[PDB]
Amino acid sequence: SQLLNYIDGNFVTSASSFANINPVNGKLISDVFEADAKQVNEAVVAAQNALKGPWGKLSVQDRAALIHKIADGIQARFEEFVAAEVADTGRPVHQARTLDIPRAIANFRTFADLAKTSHTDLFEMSTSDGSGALNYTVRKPLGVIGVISPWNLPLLLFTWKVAPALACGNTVVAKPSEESPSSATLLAEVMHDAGVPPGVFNLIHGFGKDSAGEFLTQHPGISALTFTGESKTGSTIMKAVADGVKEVSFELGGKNAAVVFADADLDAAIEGVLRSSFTNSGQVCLCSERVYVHRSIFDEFVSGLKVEAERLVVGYPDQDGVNMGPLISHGHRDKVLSYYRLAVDEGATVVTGGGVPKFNDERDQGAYVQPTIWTGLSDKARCVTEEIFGPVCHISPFDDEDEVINRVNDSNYGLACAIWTTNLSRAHRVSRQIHVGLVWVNTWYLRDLRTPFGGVKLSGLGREGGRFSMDFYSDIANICIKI
Amino acid sequence: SQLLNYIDGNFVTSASSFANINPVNGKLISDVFEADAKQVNEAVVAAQNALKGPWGKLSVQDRAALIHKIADGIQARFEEFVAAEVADTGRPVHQARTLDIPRAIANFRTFADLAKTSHTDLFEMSTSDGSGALNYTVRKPLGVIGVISPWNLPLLLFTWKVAPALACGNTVVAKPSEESPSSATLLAEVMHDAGVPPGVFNLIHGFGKDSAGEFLTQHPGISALTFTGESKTGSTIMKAVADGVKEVSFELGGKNAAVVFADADLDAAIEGVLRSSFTNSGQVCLCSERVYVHRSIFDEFVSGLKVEAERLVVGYPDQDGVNMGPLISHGHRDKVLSYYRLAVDEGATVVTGGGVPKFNDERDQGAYVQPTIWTGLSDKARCVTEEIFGPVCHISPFDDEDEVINRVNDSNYGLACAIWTTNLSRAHRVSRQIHVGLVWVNTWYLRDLRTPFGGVKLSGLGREGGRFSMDFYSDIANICIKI
Amino acid sequence: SQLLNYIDGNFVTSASSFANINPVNGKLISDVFEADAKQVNEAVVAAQNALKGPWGKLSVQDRAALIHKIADGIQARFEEFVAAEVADTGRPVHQARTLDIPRAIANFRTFADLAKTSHTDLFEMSTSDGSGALNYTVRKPLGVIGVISPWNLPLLLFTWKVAPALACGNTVVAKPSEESPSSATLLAEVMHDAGVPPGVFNLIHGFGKDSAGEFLTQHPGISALTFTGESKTGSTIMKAVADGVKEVSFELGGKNAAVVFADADLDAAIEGVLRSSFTNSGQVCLCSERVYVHRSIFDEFVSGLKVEAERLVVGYPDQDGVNMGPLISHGHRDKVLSYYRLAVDEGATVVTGGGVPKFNDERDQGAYVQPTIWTGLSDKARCVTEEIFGPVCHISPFDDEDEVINRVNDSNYGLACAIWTTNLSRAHRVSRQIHVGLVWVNTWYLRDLRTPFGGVKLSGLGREGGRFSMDFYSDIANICIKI
Amino acid sequence: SQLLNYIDGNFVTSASSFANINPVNGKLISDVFEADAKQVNEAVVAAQNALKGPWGKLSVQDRAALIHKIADGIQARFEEFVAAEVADTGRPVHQARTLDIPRAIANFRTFADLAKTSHTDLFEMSTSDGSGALNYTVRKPLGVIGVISPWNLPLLLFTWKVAPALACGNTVVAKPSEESPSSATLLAEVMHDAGVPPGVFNLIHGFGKDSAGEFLTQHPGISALTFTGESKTGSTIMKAVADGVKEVSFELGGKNAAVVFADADLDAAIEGVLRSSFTNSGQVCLCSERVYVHRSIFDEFVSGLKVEAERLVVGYPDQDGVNMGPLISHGHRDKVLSYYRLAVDEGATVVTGGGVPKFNDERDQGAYVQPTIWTGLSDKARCVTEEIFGPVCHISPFDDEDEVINRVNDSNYGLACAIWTTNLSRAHRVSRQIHVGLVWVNTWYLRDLRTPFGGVKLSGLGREGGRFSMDFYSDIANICIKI
Ligand SMILES: NC(=O)c1ccc[n+]([C@@H]2O[C@H](COP(=O)([O-])OP(=O)(O)OC[C@H]3O[C@@H](n4cnc5c(N)ncnc54)[C@H](O)[C@@H]3O)[C@@H](O)[C@H]2O)c1
Ligand SMILES: NC(=O)c1ccc[n+]([C@@H]2O[C@H](COP(=O)([O-])OP(=O)(O)OC[C@H]3O[C@@H](n4cnc5c(N)ncnc54)[C@H](O)[C@@H]3O)[C@@H](O)[C@H]2O)c1
Repeated sequence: SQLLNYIDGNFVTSASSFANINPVNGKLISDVFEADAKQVNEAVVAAQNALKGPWGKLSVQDRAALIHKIADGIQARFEEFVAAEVADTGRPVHQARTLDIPRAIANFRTFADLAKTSHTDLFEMSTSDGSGALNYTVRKPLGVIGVISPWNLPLLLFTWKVAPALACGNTVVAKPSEESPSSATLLAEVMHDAGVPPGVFNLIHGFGKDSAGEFLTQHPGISALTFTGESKTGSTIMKAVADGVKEVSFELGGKNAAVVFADADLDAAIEGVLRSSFTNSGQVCLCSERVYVHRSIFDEFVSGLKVEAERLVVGYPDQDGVNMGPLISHGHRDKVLSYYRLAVDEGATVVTGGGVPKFNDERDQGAYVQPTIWTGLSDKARCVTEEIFGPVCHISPFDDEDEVINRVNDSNYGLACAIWTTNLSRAHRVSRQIHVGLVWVNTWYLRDLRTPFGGVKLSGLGREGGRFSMDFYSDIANICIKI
Repeated sequence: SQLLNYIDGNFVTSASSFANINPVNGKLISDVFEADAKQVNEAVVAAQNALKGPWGKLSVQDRAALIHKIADGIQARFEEFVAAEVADTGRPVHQARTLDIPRAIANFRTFADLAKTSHTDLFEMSTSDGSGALNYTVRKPLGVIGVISPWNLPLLLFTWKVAPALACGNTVVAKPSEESPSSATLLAEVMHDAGVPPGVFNLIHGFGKDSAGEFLTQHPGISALTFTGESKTGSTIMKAVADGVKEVSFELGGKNAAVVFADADLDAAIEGVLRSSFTNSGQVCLCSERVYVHRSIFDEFVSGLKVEAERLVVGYPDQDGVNMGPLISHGHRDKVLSYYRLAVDEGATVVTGGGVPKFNDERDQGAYVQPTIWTGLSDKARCVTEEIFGPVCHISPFDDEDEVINRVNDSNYGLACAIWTTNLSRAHRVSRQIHVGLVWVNTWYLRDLRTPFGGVKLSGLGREGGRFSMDFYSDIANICIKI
Repeated sequence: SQLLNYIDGNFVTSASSFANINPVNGKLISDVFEADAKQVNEAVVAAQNALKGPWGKLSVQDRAALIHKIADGIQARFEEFVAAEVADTGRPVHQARTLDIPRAIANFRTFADLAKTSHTDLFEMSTSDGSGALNYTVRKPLGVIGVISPWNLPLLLFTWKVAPALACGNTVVAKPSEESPSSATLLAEVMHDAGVPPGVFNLIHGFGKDSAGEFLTQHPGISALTFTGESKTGSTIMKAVADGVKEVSFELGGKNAAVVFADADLDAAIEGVLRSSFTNSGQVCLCSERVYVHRSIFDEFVSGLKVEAERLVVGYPDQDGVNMGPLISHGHRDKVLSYYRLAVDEGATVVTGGGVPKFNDERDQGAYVQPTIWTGLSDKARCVTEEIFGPVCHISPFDDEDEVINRVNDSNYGLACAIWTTNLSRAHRVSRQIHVGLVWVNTWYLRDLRTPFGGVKLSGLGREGGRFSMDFYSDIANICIKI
Repeated sequence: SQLLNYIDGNFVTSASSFANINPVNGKLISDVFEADAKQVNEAVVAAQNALKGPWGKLSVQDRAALIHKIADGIQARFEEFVAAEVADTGRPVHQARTLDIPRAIANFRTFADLAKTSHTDLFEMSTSDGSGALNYTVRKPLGVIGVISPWNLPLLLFTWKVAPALACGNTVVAKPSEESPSSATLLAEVMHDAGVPPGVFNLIHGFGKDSAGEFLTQHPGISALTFTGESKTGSTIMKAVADGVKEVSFELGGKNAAVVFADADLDAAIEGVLRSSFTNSGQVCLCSERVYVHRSIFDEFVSGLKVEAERLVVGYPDQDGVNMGPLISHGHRDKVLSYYRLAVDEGATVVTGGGVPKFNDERDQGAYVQPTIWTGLSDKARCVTEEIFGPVCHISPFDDEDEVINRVNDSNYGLACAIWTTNLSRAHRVSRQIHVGLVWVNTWYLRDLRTPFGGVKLSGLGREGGRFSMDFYSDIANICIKI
């Protein structure tokens, strides 16, 4: 099986290729052609030209209809997209089917609808001569949007950027993660088959440094770079586009906390922290890797979580009651197991997990690890401060509300937090004091595409979602008429 | 020893001082204490800590009242601020009195008012269990705002950042231009006398590279850097904050066009382009340095503009009919004159100006140049494409509408444009096609503080004004309650 | 044919029926069962109950999809809807096909979209005790919406109300005009086939006074009455709902002017006023019945419009180049011809028309009149001040801009106005001074569903369109949480 | 003393006068001159004319500044305003001082501020010919606003209407309650001394039916009638303006509930219901006259409330620890005592109060009654369903959440409700189900002037507050430019 770039309406190979590997069993899924600098230039230029072609002449309404057509096309190939996400990543099929693929479809439909409903502003003003002036704003396409995305929820995060970009009338050059190229390549097929004009959507495959990703970031022809990934990568990209002063929007790492207050529904909080720590095998940017539980219920919480964690089924994506697939790759697993050893070196108690399961079948050639809970580290331990991106959490007791707020906030990251409490005042009083972009109370990972989304501190720069997307992916121009 | 830093509620000197020179006559006005890195650190830490003191406990209504007090305090010392602005810059007293200081005061009043009226959003959503969830947003202080400002409209541009920063509950570390330190120092005393708590507003003086500006830019304690100045400096700052992923907001250079169609009110357009070319001796970022005039009215337009330009009075800030003061510095004057010569070398006709006036008095020791009009350069001439930031414009003829639109947009800058036409269709049709942040029709430099304001391409990153400032200077946090 | 009511998911007949006559030839199209007070009661109660059923449990997203399905269901039977509107009203087929049915579909699709994208407000406040409070707002269904609609654009105006009502989660009892019952009845079939729950949409046929219209209006079970029709009728309805303080939204009569300035594109203005005067045989509330033309071009304009009006083809709905059908009914034609005579009596010069065309075939039994232009009446003439609602206009000269603005505003009505001028300032200066809900410049009847729509003075009460509909058809509720 | 009307910038008397009685001691405070129909016409015509005068030429910033000048004028005579409100209404001095006058001043400042920051909308649209069109909206003054207001919080409720009316550039004819004419008359002096142009604000004294209130409501010269008062009065006014189709905004009666759940903070709930029942001697429209308390805490609740109610000091407005003044007048006291008896006759147990206190001084000639608590009535009792508007409440046990929601909602009124609970889910789940305009959770009568305010069913029509006021008190006009 082979995955080509899609540039100016044509699927094309490249001089070099790389392997896409199935993390479940370590087997080759496909060969992926790595776009070189010459090909990235071709994509950007094609995207610049497409802005002046038929795409650029579409009414907002016709543009929106075509985008609903893109979504219809994904839906018409639903299970192919499910199979592509699962193969690349080891994601349980049930989660790809009910969450990932429908959300990627919803991304297109929501931003197409926002495109149709969105409007801008009128400001009247007085002038010296008494005749007045009017200032009105308009939204125009920003230009060519460079999209660079990660491997953890590949189609969802890719379309989260591509949908608003296109809804705002931009053209796109998009570089998915080398670990998860397939569903982006299928999306290119859907675009083609839907009649999306050539150059409007371009797909380039490859890596970051000295590859497609870096070349995209360096190209003078883009107007913006939108990015989801590691904070360090964000910094590198920000430096790269600096001379061009390109617009930038970054969703970066986190080390998210969950707080369980004494008045929590304890069984629910146990279930919720279980989901927030081990969903996608801890490979969601929104996962909790630090947990704070009031001292009065600490021991009961930890015992309860251990029992639930140990009932998790780790195995095949379509295995009967499977809860966790593997990590994305052998390389990522090396990093996570290296953090497993560090926790022990730092003096953790391993409440459960802390190694890899033994399957005695092909899964032993994949990249699985066990769900893991630690106890007994200090707030300054590396395993409590650094993002691990695996199925892990450290649990720590606390006594006082102001205390735990400060401890949650004591971080260079600030993406998300989940809080468990049945008390009205506490929910609102505490939530507003947490230094993050997103707080959930008594739940986790609930998303409404209308809301602003982003992080603070090292977890990002800017916000997207709803009108924040419509603003980021557009030129906002002011036109002032003297009457 | 005259102009001090203001750090954590105290005026402090520094280890070294630099001269502030009057561009009217080259005389020493004052010595300015240059903040060193240790003092910049002290300012950022004090601002960090002030977020945790009484300032951070004010209601939005009390904060807004205090900000109106700052405004009142400027008003109460109105003529001192005029004198300080005039001394530093050579600005005509009439202009500083009727435009600069009033507009500085309006920045504070407008952002104080917007702080009281602003609200956020409520999103209801359905959930699988049928009980729903509520998502709501809140604006919170972003943190410590680093402000780095330019010399051209010193107090106006300084307060354009400081007012929204404070209105959103932030604390501030602000570095005005080394060329124009006085009004900002007076503002520090106004803050002090109004009882702004210590650490909320801090003033550090100095240069850019290897001085207070660079140091502010590198400090991990700030949450954002908002900047107005040269594009190259914007790039440098973007790189400097990259490792911290700090929020950035840049208002950068331009090479703005004016366009005059055959159906313009010719006298009004001549008057308008005279203002847009030579106001503040061509030292406003929004000035026109490129002008395109329809061939049918070209000669008449140039002839009329020459007449009006030669009637401009260039002299003392309190001289009876003064229109233009000097340039900001000898150093800037040398650069503008280097362009004056480049224009001739590039083949220009000098319609008027092209040199420095001879005053036969102390003004000859200052930094004056003549209002200058060029004709005969090609679109690729350096003098037609690089920002000069002096009292100059090149005038070129055009024939077709799509032609002049292309020539206007054929630039790495895109700050503003002015269009002169009496035709309703043309006004709206052409304006929407100009790739800039701001288009004026039949006027220039009308500003309503509610409007989004910014540039595209090298002219900027992001937008400020109205809700765009309220959003930039705030954390926008989403709180999601499961019901 | 027979047209039944639709009450609680069942098509039902009534004790009595009335004739629906084809205005083309006077022939019987169908019998229509007239709802009595008892059936109106059944519809209202069923509507109240359906609010507590499955309809009320739908998510906004599922409600919007069901509303898109209604729209699909109309599309699926598009030509039946065309044939129904044409039969009832004599509308040229081309207009019904390109304008009326597609707009009725768009009403559902647009308000379904708005429902998905709409949100509400979050207000934070300080309190004495320093802990604060949160006020958030929600949009809830108002309840049962009573809809009473007119005969001139039957399906379009009927769905303009029913779409937002349903999109906001309300249930509906709707009473279309007795002259034009067919497309509304077809719409009930679409609702049924699409699986809209019983009681959500109820259709009651009948008249106004002493019939279904009045009975709806008196029923204490409705929460709102939204209405489009004559100002007099509006006044009657307002009195009727007064004891119950029902929410009301009225779009009422007009006596709309067109103004043609000396710098107009004259040929385009002639064509414009032709359309605004004689579209739908002058039976649109937005038509121009008063026209003011600058003295310098008055004679040429009148002569030009005469020529164009005499070129209009008045004939069968599917006749080759047909432009005008008949009036709605013999009774309406009696009223219009009564004004034709009054005009002559008031001293008008009949420039063209002023009677009935003679066909010498079955159309002579229909309700046709001639397009008519008058000249020579004073501003106080009844024919210049009272709404005729036929294909007529009076044309008068003017000299001065303030004079003509005053003459346009000298009316108890204030729905719309169209202005013709090529001049940028004049367009904006004059438009803002016209005391109406809607001004068009160099066009007429361009409608964007997101805009506010409504009239002033006798022409209405309230606004609909965009968020104004979302607000009118919802309870806006404030919830204040003390923290 | 004498209270004059204020018409076209002159204080004027009338042919007839009526007495203003102090309810504390039944002494005459002043004679009030009753506007006749001719004086009302004179006021309306002056307001119409003033729209075309200097008022109408003010920039929004100058208008706002003059409105702040009105507020300043009130502040400068603060204690005079306090004395006026106290004299008229018997309201405790501390309450008029810390709440009523300050809030009246804030009404002006807040709507002045909103006027400066408010803006409107721009909609771009595609057209057949590919050139497009622009629709923009503007806010214009609606015209002459008729204001009719109640006696319970005279200045607060008066200025709640007058402030947005004027902030939106309208002119005003205002008729305060005959029971409380003083603070409004003082306000006219402030308007006069602040230099508000003649005709902009006109004050007419008199009664309702066959007096100034009725004449206002019948005058064809107004553009809107905004009203706060009884529901039957609202219905009367709605009929009165119907023929002119005037815009209407009604804030009408309530029979508001408070609900105390088992998990409430009991002492806080007891204090909260004490305030919500007996504030202003129960003469606020927002007061709780019905209380539902969970069965498990009902007895403890009633006993607590009895104690706290009996601690209330009923007496002189300036008496040391005074909590309650008298009722507004002897007539109102007759109605309230009539209810007190009816409560007995209907089966009520009197837990406390139920008659009039005995002073043995001039207060016995006043209009005092005792704070009263009933128990043992059915949900259908008149005393439980009809608004009494005195310091009274009935308390009833409940068991189930859905039960008490249904009992709260089983009312022809729907103004406000307060809920007491410490549980997060319950607070939000129950609040959204209460069919009123305003729900408070764990507090009462907290008011943020940006929020929408209004009632459902008999409690009102329309919303006011924040942009809801900016919309109601303005013409929203759409201007569509074909390009
Ligand atoms: N709205 C706008 O877009 C706008 C408005 C006004 C001026 N400008 C631009 O500003 C420029 C003129 O002002 P200027 O000469 O003062 O610009 P500048 O870039 O040379 O300096 C501006 C500020 O940045 C500081 N600075 C310089 N180097 C720095 C560094 N390495 N690190 C941190 N800070 C540094 C300076 O000390 C000064 O305070 C023009 O390009 C003009 O177009 C833009
Ligand atoms: N936010 C609210 O909804 C709110 C607020 C405060 C008071 N209220 C209500 O106000 C009522 C008590 O106030 P009130 O006793 O002064 O009401 P009142 O209705 O009887 O009338 C108040 C005003 O209306 C005038 N008026 C009376 N009859 C009129 C008529 N026929 N035509 C024109 N004007 C007429 C009166 O002169 C007076 O100025 C209560 O029902 C209370 O619920 C409601």
